[PDB]
Amino acid sequence: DPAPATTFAHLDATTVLSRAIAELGIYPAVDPLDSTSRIMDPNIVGSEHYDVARGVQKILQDYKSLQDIIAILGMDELSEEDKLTVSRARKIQRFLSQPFQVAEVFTGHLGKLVPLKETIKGFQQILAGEYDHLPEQAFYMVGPIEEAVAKADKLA
Amino acid sequence: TTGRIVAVIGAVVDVQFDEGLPPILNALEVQGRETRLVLEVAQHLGESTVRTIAMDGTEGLVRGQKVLDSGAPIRIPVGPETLGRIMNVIGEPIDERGPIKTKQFAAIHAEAPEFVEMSVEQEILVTGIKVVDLLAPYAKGGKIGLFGGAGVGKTVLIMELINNVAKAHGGYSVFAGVGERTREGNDLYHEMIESGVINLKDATSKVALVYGQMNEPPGARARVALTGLTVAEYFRDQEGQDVLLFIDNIFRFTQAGSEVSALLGRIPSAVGYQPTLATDMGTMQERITTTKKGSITSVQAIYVPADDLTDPAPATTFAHLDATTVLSRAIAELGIYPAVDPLDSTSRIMDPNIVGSEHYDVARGVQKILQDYKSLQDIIAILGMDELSEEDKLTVSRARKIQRFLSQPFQVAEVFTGHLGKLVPLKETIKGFQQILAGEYDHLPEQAFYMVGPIEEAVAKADKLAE
Amino acid sequence: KTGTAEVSSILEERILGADTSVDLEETGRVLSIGDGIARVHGLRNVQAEEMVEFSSGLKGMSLNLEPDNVGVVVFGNDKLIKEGDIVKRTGAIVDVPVGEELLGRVVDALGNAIDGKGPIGSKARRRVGLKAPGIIPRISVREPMQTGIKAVDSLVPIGRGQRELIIGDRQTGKTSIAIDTIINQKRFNDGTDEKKKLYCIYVAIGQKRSTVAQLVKRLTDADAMKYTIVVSATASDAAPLQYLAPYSGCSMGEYFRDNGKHALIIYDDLSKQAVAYRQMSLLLRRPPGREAYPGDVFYLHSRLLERAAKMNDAFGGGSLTALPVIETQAGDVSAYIPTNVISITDGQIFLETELFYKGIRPAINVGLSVSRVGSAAQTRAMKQVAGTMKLELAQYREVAAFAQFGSDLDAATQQLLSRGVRLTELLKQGQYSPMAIEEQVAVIYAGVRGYLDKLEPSKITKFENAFLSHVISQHQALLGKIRTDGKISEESDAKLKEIVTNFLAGFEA
Amino acid sequence: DLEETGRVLSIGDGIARVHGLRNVQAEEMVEFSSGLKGMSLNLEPDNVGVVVFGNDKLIKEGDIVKRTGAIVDVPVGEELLGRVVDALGNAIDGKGPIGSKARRRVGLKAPGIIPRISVREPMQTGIKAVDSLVPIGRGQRELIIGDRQTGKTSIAIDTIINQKRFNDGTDEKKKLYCIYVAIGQKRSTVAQLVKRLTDADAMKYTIVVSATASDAAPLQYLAPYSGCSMGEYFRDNGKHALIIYDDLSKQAVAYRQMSLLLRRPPGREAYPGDVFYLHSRLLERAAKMNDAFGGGSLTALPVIETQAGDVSAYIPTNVISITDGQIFLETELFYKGIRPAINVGLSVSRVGSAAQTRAMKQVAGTMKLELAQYREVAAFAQFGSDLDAATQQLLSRGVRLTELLKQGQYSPMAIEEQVAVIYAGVRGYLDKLEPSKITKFENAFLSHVISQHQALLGKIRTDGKISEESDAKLKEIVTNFLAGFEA
Amino acid sequence: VDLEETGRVLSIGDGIARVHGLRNVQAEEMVEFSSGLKGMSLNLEPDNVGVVVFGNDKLIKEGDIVKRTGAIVDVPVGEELLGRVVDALGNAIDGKGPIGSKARRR
Amino acid sequence: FAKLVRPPVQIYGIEGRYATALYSAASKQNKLEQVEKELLRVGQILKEPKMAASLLNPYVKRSVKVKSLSDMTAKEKFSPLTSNLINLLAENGRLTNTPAVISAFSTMMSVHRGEVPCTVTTASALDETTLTELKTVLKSFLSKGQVLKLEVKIDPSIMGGMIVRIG
Repeated sequence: DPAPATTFAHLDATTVLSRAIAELGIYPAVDPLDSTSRIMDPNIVGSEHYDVARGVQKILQDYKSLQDIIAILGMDELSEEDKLTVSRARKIQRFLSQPFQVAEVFTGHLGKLVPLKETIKGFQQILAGEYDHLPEQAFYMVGPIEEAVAKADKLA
Repeated sequence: TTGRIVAVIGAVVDVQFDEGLPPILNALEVQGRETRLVLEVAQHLGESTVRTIAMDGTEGLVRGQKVLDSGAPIRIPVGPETLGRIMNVIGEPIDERGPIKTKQFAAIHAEAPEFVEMSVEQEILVTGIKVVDLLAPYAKGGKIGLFGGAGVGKTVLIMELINNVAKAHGGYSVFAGVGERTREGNDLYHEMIESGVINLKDATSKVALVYGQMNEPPGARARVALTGLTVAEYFRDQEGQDVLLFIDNIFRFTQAGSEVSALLGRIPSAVGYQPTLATDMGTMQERITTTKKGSITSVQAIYVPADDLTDPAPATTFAHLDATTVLSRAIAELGIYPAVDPLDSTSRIMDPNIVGSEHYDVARGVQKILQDYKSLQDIIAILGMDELSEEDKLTVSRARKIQRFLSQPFQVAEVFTGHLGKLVPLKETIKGFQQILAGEYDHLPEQAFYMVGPIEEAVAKADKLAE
Repeated sequence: KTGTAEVSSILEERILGADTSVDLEETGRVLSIGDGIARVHGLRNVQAEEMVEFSSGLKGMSLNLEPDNVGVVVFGNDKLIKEGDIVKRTGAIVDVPVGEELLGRVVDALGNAIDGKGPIGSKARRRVGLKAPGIIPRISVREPMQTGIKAVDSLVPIGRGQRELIIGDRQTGKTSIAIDTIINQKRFNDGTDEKKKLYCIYVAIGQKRSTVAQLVKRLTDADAMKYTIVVSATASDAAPLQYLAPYSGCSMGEYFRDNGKHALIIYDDLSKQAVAYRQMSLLLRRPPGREAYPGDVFYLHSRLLERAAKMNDAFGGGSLTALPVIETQAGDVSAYIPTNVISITDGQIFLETELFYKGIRPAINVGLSVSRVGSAAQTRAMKQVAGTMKLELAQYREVAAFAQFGSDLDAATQQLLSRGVRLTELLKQGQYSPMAIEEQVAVIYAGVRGYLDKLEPSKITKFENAFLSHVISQHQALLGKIRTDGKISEESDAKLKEIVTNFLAGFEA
Repeated sequence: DLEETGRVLSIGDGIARVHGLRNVQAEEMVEFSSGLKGMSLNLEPDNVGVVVFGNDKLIKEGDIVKRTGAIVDVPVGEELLGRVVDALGNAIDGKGPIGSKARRRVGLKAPGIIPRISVREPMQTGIKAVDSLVPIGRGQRELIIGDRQTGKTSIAIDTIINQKRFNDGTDEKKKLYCIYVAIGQKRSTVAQLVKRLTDADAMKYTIVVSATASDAAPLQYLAPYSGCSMGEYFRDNGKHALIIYDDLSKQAVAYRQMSLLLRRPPGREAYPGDVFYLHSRLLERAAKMNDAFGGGSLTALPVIETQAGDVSAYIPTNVISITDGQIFLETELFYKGIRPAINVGLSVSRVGSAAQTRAMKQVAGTMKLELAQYREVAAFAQFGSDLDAATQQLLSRGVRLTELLKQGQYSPMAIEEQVAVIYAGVRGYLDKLEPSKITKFENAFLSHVISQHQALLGKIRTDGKISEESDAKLKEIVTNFLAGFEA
Repeated sequence: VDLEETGRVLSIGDGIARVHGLRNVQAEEMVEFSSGLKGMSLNLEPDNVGVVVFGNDKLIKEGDIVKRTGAIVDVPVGEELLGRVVDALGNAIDGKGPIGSKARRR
Repeated sequence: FAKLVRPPVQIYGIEGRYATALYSAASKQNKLEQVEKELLRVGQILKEPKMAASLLNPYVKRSVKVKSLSDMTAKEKFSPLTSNLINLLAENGRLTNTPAVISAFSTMMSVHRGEVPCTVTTASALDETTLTELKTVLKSFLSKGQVLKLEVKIDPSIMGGMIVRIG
């Protein structure tokens, strides 16, 4: 569509959402499809930062391939190595979710903050997924992954 | 006054009337036009030049040519001498039996009657065709549109209705043949005499034929519809009659409107449309009603253009309907006759409230059953079964039985079918499905339901199909 | 001249001395008429967008002040018209009669309460051109709003001052959706607050007299009409009339709003308007555009619809709730105006036919149905049961992911489907429906606390009837209390529950 | 000579804005200095928008357009039989002239219902497939729909070829004036085609109206109308004329293009919708007339070409709604082999039985059905998934019967042969044979009965309606012969 | 007026100056507006010159005298653009002031 | 709107539409003749700077253009009241366009009882009678001249092609 098509030409950072993600309830509802700032790159950002992101983007894509079968099919048709990716991806999804205090009326969940080092770190662990002593969707809408870890336990 | 042909730009004859400017619609007579040439004023283009539409044979014409304004619209015979008669637009025996003398003449334009005179309420009227009533329960004096494509036994079906109904039906019926095939009228005609519903021992047959075949000037085809309406208005209001208004095919009326639109200097709207479609419709359909004099129960063949309904015309139409019969090319294609798109052969007047819930519910169960079934189809289509449960299979099968059961042979078109067709009095229908639903049929061969009306017969048919 | 009028009636005098001039400022002679598009020669000076009156006894609107003529939309017939006709200014733009004696009435949009009973004159008049409110004029909708349709009130729990799109294809009781709401408003109209007394405005745009006749009939049967304006520009009703009908309606609902009263306008439907208008444009050779529509139909609507708002106290606190309607064609919302509308309304209401055929009346895609708003117009009652429920339905659907072949990822979840289905039974609302909150939540409560899953889905409906009427009968004490609180009171939850369980026991067994 | 000359007011694009000619007849074909014709279609007050008939660059402004003062007629007559004409009814054959110095208006109309009498007619094409499943009457509009040598044409030739025999008969009623209107049909194609006819010399009762590929759009446009007049002549002379419009697809294209060029706009498929009016008007004149016209006919076998097999296509949908059935030819079968290649399923003549011949009817009643059953098992069966012995026969049988509706190019049958070869199968006598041996059988069987049982065959034709005697005779003849064919 | 090598801005607020005159304009000619600006008399209509405003405007107004530059546009070309950022006219934008492009070439 | 008479010429070349103004206006009151002749004056009175780019020139500014007719035609009594259309057409830019009107008009009371050859032989004799092509053939048959090439000379032309046209 010409209007956004063009718009893109002037951008410098973009938040590309995914209403599907939104629809998945997730707030934030984003979607890096070009949720970028061209100033993203391992030098510019931490290389770790960069690296963590690429690993993440990757997993999600693959996970994404399988994902409609699941959309029309539960927690089931898998080989587990691949389940690992599922879960992690699902976690990744979940950790990206951030509650919303500014929308507390709507959410019933209060917004949070994770400055960058924790964030990357957060994911580095998730990538390391230790949270296997832990379940996954008890990893929604936190700030610290920590609170998510906490939050799971009390449920149990 | 008098006009001069200033332009014949198509059959739009722009006539310049110099010192005359009779109101829009006024029928103008071309002087020298032996072809009884009504020009209908459409616009005062200015210059007392009018846009008119020529509605008769035109050629020979020279620019300047003299037109004598009849100063009013067409008068056409309205009232009873038309029954039997096949009239043209201008109200003229194309039954060709000497003139037509119904002494009440008409301008073929009329209004939407009052809301209070409108149907504020109507009733399910049985047809005795299972599918038909069931999904589309019909209201007396309303407008029912039959969407359906090309020659799909469309005609067959209507005929069959006509047969069942117009015959049954004591009242008058009006047939307004819009763009109707000369041939199709021929057959019908010959039949009509034959059927002796038209017998000319009664020019107060139960049927007036108005035919406005597709060979006609579009404008002419466009207006023949009104003609039929005007007469029928005669019959409703004047003759108090339960009119059946057989319209074949309202699409062509519209088609003519849209077709002309460009030329009118109007824009040919979306898909080329008439932008005046709506108003055309509004005026037309709203002219139809159940007054409390008579009822014009309106059977409207609606061609589904190019099979697009999304198509603005059909798109519009729905508003003006009360019952839609959408015939399914797929169902038809399954040879099933009834060839329906039952999932849009409907009546708003489906409701337990109205039609009793049994009907309704059963139907809803069915509507559902098909629906669910519908859902599966996309998977199964490449992917067969067993990735489905067998109750799903049951419904599928049932839906299928039902499918076949809607197939209900055609008594009329033994020429097409060889079958003799059935009328299903309602209970065999309600019951019928209740039973299949009840699984009472769910071990029979499905062809049992195929081309049957009453469900018993399906059983009978089952037995023999079970060898 | 040039293009326009080298008419040698025109030219013919210009010769002489440019003599021969009616007024041309406030009168004109119809330069040409055809197509209900009256280029009216003269009038020239004229205001912009003055409604004029034709020597056809019609009104028109001098919409287009063209430098030579005035493109005048004809509010009526035109065989009636001929050229040279005097079209006289009225000096005046549209106002429409406004008033309250339209409640109880079916009108033509001119404010002649025709119905074939003809009119009853709403003595006041009001410019239809009146604009949408400001921020200070506005205020928040915290206030809920009802339909007495469980689903609606629950899951897309409303408020008053709105702009919510009602969307779906015809007579699913498409209209029924509106009706049941209307019926429901009766109690509210008997309801003491005058925002409970909610003046219903059904703008019927292009809706045939017969359909309407039935509809009104339906209303008649409901005699909800008493608090209802039906602004009616039927299918026959001339395009500007139909076009006008919302704007007129629009001024009128704001009137109540600004007279503190809360009016609800149902625009059913702009779909027909656009067509008309566009057409209108087009006949004026003014554009089509996207989807053949010229684009300031958005401006039209954007301006039109903001006029439904929730006002502060300065406006008597009132509201004009707009529940605009578009009846789709195959859910074609890709459809320009729908696209627009998507950007306009603070949520939109989806119907699924699928469900409908399945029998699901209502058939709604709640999942899609949204009030972007949502919580701000809510009640705690509803909030207490509905949140989770939404969630549970989320799960039903989610588990509809595999509710396919298989439906047990475990019993619990199978159960969740059972529940979902149980709750579903509640979401169908037969024709004619007009609940109160307490009833709804009550019924919800049972299920959302899972008492129905033992019970089988068909009997939920049966139950639902029985239960509701049962509790209604006895525990008006309690219900009274819940109703009162506008919210579910815990004590009542238990007492209710106990009733419920037992009652349930009586229904089931 | 004042306004019997006019000056081309301006010209470009075959739209001759024409100065003068106002005294003009409406719908006058006019005459150019280039000798070219035009029609003053649109008489605007200013000029005459003249659809210029032909293709040009051969004109310039101020060129004299002289009235011809005539509304189009097209040369008409039986003297176009034995003629291939261009659309104007002029040679291209260059065999000197026609004899059709009578002319008859393209502007002539469809019968009144009273002037028309419904079809009950026979008329067979000699094509088993056709005559069986769409047995033909006369007057009828029937869509032939089929494509770019699917032998799309081949079939038509065979039909015509079949009519030869009637035209070699004295039965006018079974004679047919064949009119082959060629739209867009390239010259080579035509060259062959014509040539074929010559060879078949069925040409003698045959017009070929030929507007090949290059031809100007109006010409091609007109051509059907030309055709439209011409058969009606025969028809009023009680004769049964056949017009083949192959094809209006091209016409529409041309027309639209023409319209567009007229700036006159369109809608669907970029076509203006009175392309329907065009066809409707074109097609209504196809009729089986009442008795008043010698009961003539102009039987129309319109032809439509499916782009990508599509029919939902507005123009196809249209044509279908006009036609009294459609004959789907389905090419895949052709790749698959099958001559002819047909979607039989779609092939319907709603008219069908009204158009019949009792001889055939005796086997055909059963056959339509057995094939129906076969088809029913095309549908029920004939996947990679369906059988029982019952059906296995129908299939076997079916497959066999398929071969019988299979049918080589440049070759139709006499009806009695059709009934014959069919007969064997109807009573199930060659299911014994594989599908493969049927044709062989058929060939052999046919030359055998021709040789001996012309007695019978002649006879079966004679009673025009089989009888047990014939049956019985056939039965031995065939069975035994069959036994002879095989062993 | 001189509608030969000059034209008057026929209409403007199009950013395309429909300009009457400049008639002895070449095709594809660089012209110059009275508003400083260049335009190109891109379009030779009998009657006016569709002149693309070679830049942007809001300065321009009717009748403004549009003078032919009488030259078909060229841009500096050279060999000294190495290390150089230019505007599309082939003159800098680098802010390093000018390029070394001696030559201009169409 | 005004019931009027638009007699021969007619034809509405726009300037026929214009002509028709005076084809009812001059025509009525029959200041036809006054004007008919007026025009004759005007045309060539005009077409120099009092027409050309010292006028027609849009760069004159329209009001000023009036005020150089109304200084050009209320510059001339050759439009003592038919000036006004001038001063209108002026505004309406139809100034170069006047010949066609003038013609049409002038013709519209001359071609408002004339005739002209249009014939498949030579002339441009023209005529001012309605009945004709009888009279003229006695002026044809009388005088010998014209471009000869002027009208049909049915020789190079027809005839000239003809053997070729057979082959």
